[PDB]
Amino acid sequence: MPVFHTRTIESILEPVAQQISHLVIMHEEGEVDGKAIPDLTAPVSAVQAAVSNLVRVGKETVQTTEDQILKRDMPPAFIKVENACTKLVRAAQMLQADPYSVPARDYLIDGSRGILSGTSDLLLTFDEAEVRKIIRVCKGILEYLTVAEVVETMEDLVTYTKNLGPGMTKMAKMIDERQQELTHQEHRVMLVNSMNTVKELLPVLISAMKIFVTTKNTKSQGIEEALKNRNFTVEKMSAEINEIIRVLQLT
Amino acid sequence: WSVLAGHSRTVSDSIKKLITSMR
Repeated sequence: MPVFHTRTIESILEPVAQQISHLVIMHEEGEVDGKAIPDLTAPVSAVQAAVSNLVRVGKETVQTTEDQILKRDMPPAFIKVENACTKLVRAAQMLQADPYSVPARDYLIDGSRGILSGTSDLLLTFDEAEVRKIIRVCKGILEYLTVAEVVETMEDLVTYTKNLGPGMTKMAKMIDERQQELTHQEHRVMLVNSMNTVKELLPVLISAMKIFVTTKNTKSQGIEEALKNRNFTVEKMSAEINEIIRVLQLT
Repeated sequence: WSVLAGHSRTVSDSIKKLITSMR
């Protein structure tokens, strides 16, 4: 019932969600209670193999991966989904015996919905984690901005900018490629503005600093000022980055 | 990564093909 979270999942999961409704209308307006619902062992077993596979890979994933929230959260998907099949198999079985079986129809619904749900969660976790990596990056930058307040010479400036400039490009890459992913325009926007807003203080940050580094090395007057047009820049940059972080973490 | 999604997309058709197949 909510919009699907990114367009990769949407593509995957909507086609199913839809059809599961189609079934539901069907059930509850008179008449799968007409015929036959033919021997369905085969379609199911189809379904079972696929899920068995899915688990295969989830389990593979769990046992690799550094992310311990991943480790915790993915297992139950496996059940939700594993259990779901149980309900499908039974429905099959029930139908093989009695085509007019009414609880089979409920079972079928509820299996599918189960599988949707499992798979949904399963995908939501891997993605939550996929977002968490990005975050780690941003935090990395955030920390470095911190370190601008000690760059005190030409040597260190160059050194400093040698790393900042690229760290930025990596974050930039992924925010952008991340924003194209989302299904909410306001969030897509928010991100991009907040990243463009940063793309562009980068050189301000530079010059801000250059100046501090110039005036410190000239032993003269309004260090005082550079010092603040500089720190502010880090305050905007930072403030914005936490905003990006914020947005990434939304429904 | 996309392999995970790879399999989840299958399960979907598994299902759809199934819910199909009742009619």
